[PDB]
Amino acid sequence: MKYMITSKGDEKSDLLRLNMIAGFGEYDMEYDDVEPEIVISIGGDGTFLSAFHQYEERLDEIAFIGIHTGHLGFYADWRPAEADKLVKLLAKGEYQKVSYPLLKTTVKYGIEATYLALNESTVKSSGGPFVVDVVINDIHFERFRGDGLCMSTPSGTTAYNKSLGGALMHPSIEAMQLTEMASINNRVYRTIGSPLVFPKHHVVSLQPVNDKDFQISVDHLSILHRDVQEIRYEVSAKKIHFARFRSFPFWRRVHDSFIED
Amino acid sequence: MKYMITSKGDEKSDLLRLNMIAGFGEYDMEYDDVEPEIVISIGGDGTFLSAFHQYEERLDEIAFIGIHTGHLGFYADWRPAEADKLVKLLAKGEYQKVSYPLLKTTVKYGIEATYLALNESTVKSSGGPFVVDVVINDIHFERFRGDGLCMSTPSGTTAYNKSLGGALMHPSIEAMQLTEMASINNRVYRTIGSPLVFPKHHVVSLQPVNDKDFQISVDHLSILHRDVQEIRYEVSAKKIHFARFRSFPFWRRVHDSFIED
Amino acid sequence: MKYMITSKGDEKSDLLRLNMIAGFGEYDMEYDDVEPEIVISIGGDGTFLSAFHQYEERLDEIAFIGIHTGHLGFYADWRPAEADKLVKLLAKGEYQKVSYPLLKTTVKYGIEATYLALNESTVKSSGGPFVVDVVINDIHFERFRGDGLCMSTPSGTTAYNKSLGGALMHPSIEAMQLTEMASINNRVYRTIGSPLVFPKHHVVSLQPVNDKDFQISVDHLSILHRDVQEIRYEVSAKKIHFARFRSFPFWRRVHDSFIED
Amino acid sequence: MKYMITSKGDEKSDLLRLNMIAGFGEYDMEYDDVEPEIVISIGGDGTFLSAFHQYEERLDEIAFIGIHTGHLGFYADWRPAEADKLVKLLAKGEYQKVSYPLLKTTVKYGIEATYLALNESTVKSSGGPFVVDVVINDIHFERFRGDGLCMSTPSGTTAYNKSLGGALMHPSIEAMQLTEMASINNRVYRTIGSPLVFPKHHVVSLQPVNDKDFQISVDHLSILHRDVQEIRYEVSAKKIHFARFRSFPFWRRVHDSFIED
Ligand SMILES: Nc1ncnc2c1ncn2[C@@H]1O[C@H](COCC#Cc2nc3c(N)ncnc3n2[C@@H]2O[C@H](CNS34(O)(O)CN3C4)[C@@H](O)[C@H]2O)[C@@H](O)[C@H]1O
Ligand SMILES: Nc1ncnc2c1ncn2[C@@H]1O[C@H](COCC#Cc2nc3c(N)ncnc3n2[C@@H]2O[C@H](CNS34(O)(O)CN3C4)[C@@H](O)[C@H]2O)[C@@H](O)[C@H]1O
Ligand SMILES: Nc1ncnc2c1ncn2[C@@H]1O[C@H](COCC#Cc2nc3c(N)ncnc3n2[C@@H]2O[C@H](CNS34(O)(O)CN3C4)[C@@H](O)[C@H]2O)[C@@H](O)[C@H]1O
Ligand SMILES: Nc1ncnc2c1ncn2[C@@H]1O[C@H](COCC#Cc2nc3c(N)ncnc3n2[C@@H]2O[C@H](CNS34(O)(O)CN3C4)[C@@H](O)[C@H]2O)[C@@H](O)[C@H]1O
Repeated sequence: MKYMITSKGDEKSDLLRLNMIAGFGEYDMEYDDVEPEIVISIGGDGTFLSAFHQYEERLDEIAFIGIHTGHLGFYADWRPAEADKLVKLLAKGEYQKVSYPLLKTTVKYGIEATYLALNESTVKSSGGPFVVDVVINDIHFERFRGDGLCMSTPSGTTAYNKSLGGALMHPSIEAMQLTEMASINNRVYRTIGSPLVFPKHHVVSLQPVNDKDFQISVDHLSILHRDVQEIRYEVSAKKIHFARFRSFPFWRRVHDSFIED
Repeated sequence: MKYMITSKGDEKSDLLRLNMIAGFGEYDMEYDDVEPEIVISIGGDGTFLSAFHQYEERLDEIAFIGIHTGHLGFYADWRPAEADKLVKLLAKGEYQKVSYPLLKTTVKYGIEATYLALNESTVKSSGGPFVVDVVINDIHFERFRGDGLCMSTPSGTTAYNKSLGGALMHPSIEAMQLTEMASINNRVYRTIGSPLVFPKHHVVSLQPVNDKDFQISVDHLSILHRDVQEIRYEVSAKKIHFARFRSFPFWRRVHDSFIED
Repeated sequence: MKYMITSKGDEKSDLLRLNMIAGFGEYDMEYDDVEPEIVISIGGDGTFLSAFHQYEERLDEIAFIGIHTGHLGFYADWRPAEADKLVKLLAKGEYQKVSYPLLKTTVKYGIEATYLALNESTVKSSGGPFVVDVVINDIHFERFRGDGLCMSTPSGTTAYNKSLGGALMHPSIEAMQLTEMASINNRVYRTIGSPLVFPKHHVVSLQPVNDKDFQISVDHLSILHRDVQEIRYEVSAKKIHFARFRSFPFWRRVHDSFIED
Repeated sequence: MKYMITSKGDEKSDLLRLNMIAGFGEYDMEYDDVEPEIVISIGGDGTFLSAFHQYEERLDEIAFIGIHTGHLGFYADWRPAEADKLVKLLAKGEYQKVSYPLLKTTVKYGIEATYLALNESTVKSSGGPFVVDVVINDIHFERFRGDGLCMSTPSGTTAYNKSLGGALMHPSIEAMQLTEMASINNRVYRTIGSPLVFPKHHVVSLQPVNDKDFQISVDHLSILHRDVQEIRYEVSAKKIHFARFRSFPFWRRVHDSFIED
């Protein structure tokens, strides 16, 4: 079965990668980083995010696995010590796959670009004050004034979304969540304040009021977009697929990362 | 078609009720408060909540409609001025129904009681410190120390849940949301802090650590339960059905209640 | 020098107390629990709070010391292992005293009671909805609707106040801080949301709107007051005095209790 | 008496300025924008902030007055309609002055710059992750990871500080308040979370961990500083002085701006 392995690139991760490749050499496994069916990420969540984006055009054909040699490792299911066990289990395969929802971002300009996010997409201004009209299914909902906004996938809810006061949501829920960054609320300016959770097929559109340049982030990447007419958020029809070899429930994953381990 | 009408019981609501009954008298409509098919609530959200609980054994057979003569009226779809229009539309009927999810609470004792909630169920102690173990699908998630906990339905997310920092969630999502009330967090005591959103079939169990007496609220009602072994939360298989005669989207409803109207 | 020792009353705390008394027996120290000059509390912060309230009529004549045999021990400056060192240092004395500000609560009835708080005073309703008008120096500031309110001293800011989202304030600042418990905010009801910090000589008055019965807590104690006309908060002219034998800065105390130790 | 007038520069503000100058022409008043004793700002709070910074070297010799022709106008004490009344009152003078505290920011480099703030000073990274060690009076308090930090004066507490969850503090308190922007908190990273309120003479030092370039804002102005060794916050010994002609208490000012007016 075709596979590839990304590494965070420190000594520990590179050696683990070389050892797994050698172990894979003893099975019917072909290393192919053009059309892998299995993508193994060795590092932290940042390494995993880069792996996802390296293959976002073949998400339907790929199952991902994370090994944590980083610090927190939320998308990670394996410690390095279980690597040979994972080689052996991946060989002979017949594992189960689980799918998490993704967020689609569309950026339209004056005179379209689309992005897929595993954690979140955020919008801030390019220096000046950030002011957008928030339009939900063509209904004008609020005029947001503040630092910015964050639209999170379910598995992203434990990331930036959490730091912004968002809810943690189980990834079996096909939804996206919008959180505020430092909104202004006085006699003159009013936002909802609360995080908002949207189902599939709801469309959230941000429309500039004055300045039309924004800093748009998708996961680890942040780009200055100029002459923006609209930013559009919706739950993607695409999903990321994980190879799972044992039970590691999301809420236990949350417990292990935030409560104690 | 069998119907009944509850009133908040002030002069304005009673007269509106008498006028609608008289208007219904001109159609094939039978006033029946034992087995109504249509339940009209005239008042505020508290009146609507009481109407729901008055008929929680026949939720499958009933479509609800709220008229607001109260203050905020979140479950309300009609102003009093549209009552005769509603009489006429309900007559000839063939409206569409929409369903919102409900929360099931199970309270087990030493030596079972179940409740259905349209807004939320909360737990506090009976005086002493509130300490429970939070168990999610049999996995020990956290030991909660604080004032109490709140488990909200989707349509309840705009109520107590919102004041506790919870997310607002569209009611097409079959989920429940757990929020903390004033948790303690120091070197010794740790909670997740964040609201948690659970899908159908997930079970959240609260288990006492020391004191076993709790004040349990379901919507407007609050009961002291003694000798509690477990409180169990799950998304109910039952749903509340609304009669809808025009589009009034949830997010517009949220806008009208919190942003401006 | 006259002294007394309170104990949490578990085996560890009682024995430590008996050993310190025996050690004090070797100096010019007289055990007197009617008019002590030194009050030693052996336990946790709850034990310390009870010690403070046991002698709140002689705060001017007393210096307090806390020894932690409890769990967190925020008012504690000594581990049990340093008890004999403390006996010896207290003997020969000439320590320095530090003073923390206190909160005065006045409860007036239809047809006056005053309380002193080291941590905080809170107000909730006696069952029904909690609604009070908040009056600051005779200026009507807001109508608060919600679960309740909390007025904290500086040293209390790390306690209930912290769980309610309040700021942590250094106790050299003569101030009190008001935090909200789960306020309602919609089109119809509005509160400031933010914690408020008041200086000396500012008076914050809570005035009932409908129900006049409230559950008023002062530190560990909670009393049902009936027929309340007004609850009045002000920074007390009285201060609690600590005996300090070494530097243990407040911000280090905060670090040790919340960050790591 | 020497005076000058700044304008927001829209038609309404320029004409009001020309009319006040003409009215001042009828008294013993000399227009002098080099060494004014009175500085009148006509606009919003942004105009007032620019006026303050235009004369921050002569704060001891100047009393400020704000007239609001902008939107919210928190530092404003006059509506345009009261301008001639203000001309007349300023003439004959003998008003009272009130002083608000200020924040001093010191930025030290490898191989010193100081700033004065009326609202706040904030720090963010120059692109990469923001990580600083927070040192309070030479005691290492926490390692902050997140979007940034905000240090607010008392009168600044109603501004950015409020949006970040900070407490509102009366400006008679000589203090500064530190709030977090989106801190990370998991098993590995821990911050205090809560706003911190510091008295005079306490020094809060931010020390870089990896990246040494930061975006530092003081009130309306934001500068990229490179090769930073330390950012130092302390309550300034300098104060801003306001000319007050009538009672407009801070808490009423807060009420008028956030509750209703
Ligand atoms: N202010 C902020 N607060 C909180 N998160 C923020 C903030 N700004 C940006 N992010 C996040 O960064 C991500 C990019 O980096 C890779 C990742 C991830 C990551 N995913 C998750 C996840 N699903 N659940 C739990 N933890 C996660 N992580 C953990 O997030 C930490 C982030 N490293 S970080 O340096 O803290 C400021 N960070 C650059 C690590 O622990 C990592 O394990 C973006 O997708 C934002 O979600
Ligand atoms: N601290 C709290 N903060 C916020 N809500 C709280 C708190 N405590 C209890 N509740 C709530 O009360 C309900 C019982 O009363 C009837 C209802 C309702 C109600 N449903 C909703 C809803 N789905 N969406 C928006 N607003 C709603 N309302 C509005 O809630 C106000 C409540 N009246 S109230 O007096 O405020 C303290 N209240 C007794 C009214 O405006 C009403 O229209 C419980 O089911 C709790 O959800
Ligand atoms: N929801 C709440 N969240 C947070 N605190 C709450 C809440 N409700 C009430 N309180 C508090 O309880 C106090 C009475 O008890 C004694 C004390 C104290 C105490 N003082 C402090 C302090 N200055 N700084 C840091 N920690 C403190 N402590 C620590 O507070 C814990 C409290 N034990 S507790 O059981 O948690 C719900 N608690 C009864 C212990 O760790 C103790 O060391 C009241 O004066 C409220 O301030
Ligand atoms: N995310 C944020 N949330 C909240 N405030 C933020 C945020 N970012 C920056 N600031 C603030 O901006 C200031 C610079 O501008 C001038 C000012 C002021 C200003 N002072 C105050 C004050 N003492 N009390 C109450 N309101 C104030 N104002 C009101 O602040 C609004 C700000 N205009 S704004 O565009 O909102 C994002 N703003 C550029 C206006 O209403 C104004 O009247 C900085 O000193 C930050 O304090």
